[PDB]
This record gives sequence, C-alpha cells and structure tokens, in this order.
Amino acid sequence: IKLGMAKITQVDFPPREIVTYTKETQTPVMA
Amino acid sequence: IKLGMAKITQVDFPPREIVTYTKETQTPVMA
Amino acid sequence: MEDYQAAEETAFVVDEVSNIVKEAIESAIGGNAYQHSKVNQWTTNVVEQTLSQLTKLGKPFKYIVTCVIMQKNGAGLHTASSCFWDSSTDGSCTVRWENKTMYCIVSAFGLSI
Amino acid sequence: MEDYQAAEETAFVVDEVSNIVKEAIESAIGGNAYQHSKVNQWTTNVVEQTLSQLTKLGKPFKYIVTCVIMQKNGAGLHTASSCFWDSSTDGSCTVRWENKTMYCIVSAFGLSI
Amino acid sequence: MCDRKAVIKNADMSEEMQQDSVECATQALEKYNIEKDIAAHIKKEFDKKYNPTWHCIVGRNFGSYVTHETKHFIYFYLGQVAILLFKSG
Amino acid sequence: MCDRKAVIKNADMSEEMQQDSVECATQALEKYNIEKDIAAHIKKEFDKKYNPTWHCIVGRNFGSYVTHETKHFIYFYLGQVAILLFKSG
Amino acid sequence: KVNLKYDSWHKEVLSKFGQMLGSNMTEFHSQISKSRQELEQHSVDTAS
Amino acid sequence: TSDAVTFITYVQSLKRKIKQFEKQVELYRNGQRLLEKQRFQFPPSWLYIDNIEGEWGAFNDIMRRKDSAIQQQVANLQMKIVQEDRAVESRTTDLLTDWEKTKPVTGNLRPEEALQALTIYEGKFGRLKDDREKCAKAKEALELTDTGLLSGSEERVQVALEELQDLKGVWSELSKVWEQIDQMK
Repeated sequence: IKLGMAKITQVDFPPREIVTYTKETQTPVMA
Repeated sequence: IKLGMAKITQVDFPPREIVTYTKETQTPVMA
Repeated sequence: MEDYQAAEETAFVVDEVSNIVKEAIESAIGGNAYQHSKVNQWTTNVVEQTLSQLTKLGKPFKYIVTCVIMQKNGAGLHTASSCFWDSSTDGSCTVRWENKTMYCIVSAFGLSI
Repeated sequence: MEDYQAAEETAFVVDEVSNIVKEAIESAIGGNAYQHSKVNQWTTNVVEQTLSQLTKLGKPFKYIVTCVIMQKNGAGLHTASSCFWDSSTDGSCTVRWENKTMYCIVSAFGLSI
Repeated sequence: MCDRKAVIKNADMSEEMQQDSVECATQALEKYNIEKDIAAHIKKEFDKKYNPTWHCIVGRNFGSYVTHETKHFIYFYLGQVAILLFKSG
Repeated sequence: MCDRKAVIKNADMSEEMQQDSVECATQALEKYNIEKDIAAHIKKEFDKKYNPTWHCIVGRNFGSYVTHETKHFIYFYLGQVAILLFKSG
Repeated sequence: KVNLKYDSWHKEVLSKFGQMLGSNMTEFHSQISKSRQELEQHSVDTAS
Repeated sequence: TSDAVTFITYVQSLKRKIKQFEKQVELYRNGQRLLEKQRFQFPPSWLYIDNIEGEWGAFNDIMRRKDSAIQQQVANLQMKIVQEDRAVESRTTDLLTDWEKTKPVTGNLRPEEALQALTIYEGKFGRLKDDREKCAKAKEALELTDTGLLSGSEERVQVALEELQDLKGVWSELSKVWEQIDQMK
C-alpha cells in the first residue's frame, strides 16, 4: 500500500440559465 | 477483519415549487 | 500465469461498478418525476442496491457509495471527489444520470485492504 | 498518559476532520455569493485543503473527501452515504453548511490500512 | 381626469400591492396610449419593486389563462382597458 | 381559419414546434370561439408536450411586455385573432 | 391637526421602537458574535 | 403525522361545507348580477363575485393540489401509522408490565406516595392514550379506518386504565382506612 493523492473527479451540472428575453407585442389597434 | 454494513448518512434540505395557480381571464363582450 | 488472474480478481474495474450503478439507478428511480418524500428512499435504495451488488463480487474491497439526487430547477450543481488511496489497486466511479425532472449523481468507491 | 493519545492518533477521530472541513470551507468559499465560475475552485479548494490537513494528522488511513455545493434557487438538497468498512476502526464525517446564497455538504471518510 | 374606477375582477395579492397595481396602471394609462408601453411601465415598476419575474398584459379584447405564484395575481379593469398582471419566472 | 393567413410577427422557438403552435391555435380556434377556452386548450397541449410552464393570451385587441424563455416564443396572428405563446417559470 | 400630529406620534413611537430594537439587536450581535468567535478559537480537540 | 391529520380533518370539514359554499357562491352570483341588472352602483370596498370567484377558484385549486398532496402522502403517513401503531403497542406492553408489577396494591403502606405512584402511571397512560388517540385520528382522517383500526393496545391501555380506576378507588377506600389507622396508631 503506497498512499498517494488521487485525481480530482469533477461533475459540474451548471445552472442552465436563460438570460430571459423580454419583448413587447401589440395587436395593431384594428377598427 | 469483520467487514459489515455502515449506516446511511443523509442530510436533507427541502425544496419548494413556488406555489402555482392557473386562473382564467376574459374581456367581456360589452352591452 | 496465475498472478495475472489473481491481479484481475482484486482489481477495480470502473465499468462493472458503473453498470451496477446503472442497474441500481434504473431499479430504484426508473423514470418517475421528482417527489421529495421519495428522494430519501431513492437515495437509500440506490446506495443499498449498489452496496448489495458490489458485495456479491467477492473482491477484497472496502466500498463507499455516495449518492446525489436533484430536481431540475435551474439551480447549479458541482460535486467533487479527490481521495487518498493506493493507486495500484484502488479506484473510483462517478456516474451522471438524468431524466426529465431530475439529476442523479452517484460516486462509487472501492479501496483494497 | 501516553497510550490514550496514542489511541487518539490511531482510531478514526471523527470530528477533528470536521475542524479540517470548516477550516477548508472558511478558507475557500468565505462569505461570497453564488457565481458559478468560482464553484469549481471552491469545491476543489475544500477537497484539496481537507486532503491537506488530514495527511498532516499522521494517522494511517485512506481518506475519501466528497463535497456537494448547491445554489439557493428553491432547489432543495438531499445526499446519502452508506458504506462498507470495518466498524471498530472506521467512521464517517458529514457536515452541512449554508449561507444566504449557497448550500454545502462535505462528506469525509477514513479507512484503515 | 375623469374618474377611472378600478373594478378588480380577480385578486390573488396583498391589498398594498393591489392599490399599487391600481396606482401604477393609472400612471401608465395617463403616460401612454399604446398598451405595450402601459404593460412596459407596470412590468418595469413591479420588477423594480417586487422582483423578477412579472408579466403584464394590457388591452380591451383578450381571453387568456395565467399561471402565477401565490399572492401574485391581479386581473382588473381601469375604465374599459383591462390590466392583466401575474408573476412567473 | 378561413383566409386568415397565419403570419408570424416574432419567433424565438423552433420551426416544427412553431408549426405545432400554428396547428394548435388552428385546431383550438376550430373547436372553440371564446378565447379563454382556446387558451386553456393551448395550455393543456403545450404543458403536456413541452412541459410546465407556458403562458398564452388569445385575443384581438391587447398589448404586452412579457418575458419568455429562449426557444419558447411566438407571436402570430390567425387573422384578427392574435396568439402570443411564451414559456416562463 | 389630529391626523398630522398623530402621524408624528406614530413616527415617534415608531422611531423609539426602532431605537430599542436596534439597541437589543446590536447587543445580540455583540454577544452572539463574541460567543461564536469563542467557539471558533476554542477547538474541542485540544489536548488538556 | 398528527398536525397534518388535524389539517386533513379541517380539509374534510371544508369538504362537508363545500356544498353550502358553492350554493353561497351561486347566491352571491345571482344577487350580484341582479344588482348589475337593477343598476346598483357598487363601491370599491365591495369585493365582487369577480373577487369571490377568484378566491373560490383559488380555493378549489389549492384543495385539488393539496388533495394530490394527501394522495401522495398516503404512503408516508401509512408507514407512519404502522410505526406509531406498533410503537403504541410496544410502549403499551412496557407500561402494562411496569404498571402491573410496580403498582402498590396492599394495606401495609402509606397511601399518599401510593396514590402518587397511581397518578404517575395515570399520567403516563394519559400520554400513551394520547399517542393512541393521535394514531387513531391518523387512521380516521387518512382513511385507514377499519373500525378506526382500534388496536389491541387501545384495549390494553383502557383496561389498564379501568384497573387503575379499581386501584385508585380501593386506595381511596384504603386512604380513609389509613387516616383511621393514623388516628388509632
């Protein structure tokens, strides 16, 4: 048994973020 | 070496669903 | 030629441990949506099924199974695991699993005595 | 007087590892908010600092350090760990931690030779 | 100003944020005439005051569902122009 | 519907699922006339195939300033009837 | 004059409630921070 | 279990009241558009059938989701009924043997400490009977009701309570006898 430092096992699940788009729409005031 | 089972070590933190209601809207027809 | 078979009988193959993790995840979770009262018994049954199928191998190991089960809410997740073992015999296995509602990470370890 | 601290230096003293965990967490993360680019540095620094000062105890163990770090966005945190050791010598340390913005669980182990 | 009475057709709010919705829709109705600018002022003021993410819909003829948070819904009428307001996201 | 010509004003969602939005609003204006019933059918369809949480407004005279997810946004006219489909939450 | 002076009396009871709450809050911040810094500097894993 | 059980009993009380609630909403519906038809100018302090249908549809949405929360909590609270029923059985059998062997029965001891021991076992059986009641309400409101599933432990704690009524009564008759003995000593 030769003790040693192991590999740093990484799992990253990122916050799957939306940069959320805000858009204006308009019904074109129809007579 | 009597190898045996260990206990389950659980740390629980609760989520929320930030409480969702579906409501329904309608502009009227007018008189 | 018997020393190679004796080394293969006590080696940590990552793929067999990962298949045991896949069968324990698909046995206990399935594809059912996140119910947080069931997350306790899902973590309990994945760790207990992985500890059951790992101890049926008969290899001289000490096994550590840690499990992370997590709802998809747009929240962020890092799990890290560096350890301190003998590098000639010991190894690890960390498996990312997901479905529609949930992320499941199981880190499985096997350390020779 | 000497054999009792020799028994302290040989068995798995469970929660001086928790002092190493809080010094690793308070060195790495601090009181910073969640920004996801530093979370990999924070998980790696907690795990490397915990493997730094468990190796300076001078105790003949194999150490496994796992660390889960979680964004507070309404997603709630559950982990589990049951293992397979020799029960009189080995044990498990698991510390939960949080602030306003972040969660943290570090689970740490020591397995005798 | 002719008296634009606020009839509340649906109310899942608090009463302070109900009267602030009445005042902010009155302010957005006196500043603007296109309904998307009215929804722009209401949604910008309530993301400023009561955090992301609200959604605001202003008009005279629409029939819609919402899906809102708890205490985060009003659908009300100022004159004959309706104001729909709910927080989601 | 009949000679209404589904014309997209604004689209951030994919073309098969924009086509699903066009045929879902077409079949929803086929089986209902009242716009909130159209909206509730569009709610249950989009919430069963592209999950919670969609929000949609059916009508002919409205304005909005609303916040969507990316790959989850159409505003199109079925003639006079405008259909504003977005996901948030 | 009742409504003006009674708004001022609400402000005075409000302000002295804020001053007593801030004095109890500063005192609690002092003893809780002193206690948790004593928990930080004393390790239980000392030898004696 | 039991605080959510009192909430589910409160839910079922509102479920028995919901026909009165729905006919109340219909009465305010008819009266409110009658006042629209007879041209009553409503105040803004009036909360309308618009607002009552908002609160009422909200109320129906919350009870449909909390009904769904009940119907997923039947498994967790069913196994909590199992552990609390067998825990009442275990602590029942422990306090039956502790009661039945460490009671004072006889006529050679001072009755104040004797009746003190009877009232410690009376309060201990009161807490154990309240645990049995909390489990019995849990089998009432969560619909694992099979004659309430009144256990063997409910019968055992109640016959020990009746035995303690017998022993508190004969220790009261003996306490009159020991006050006579303190006079004649």
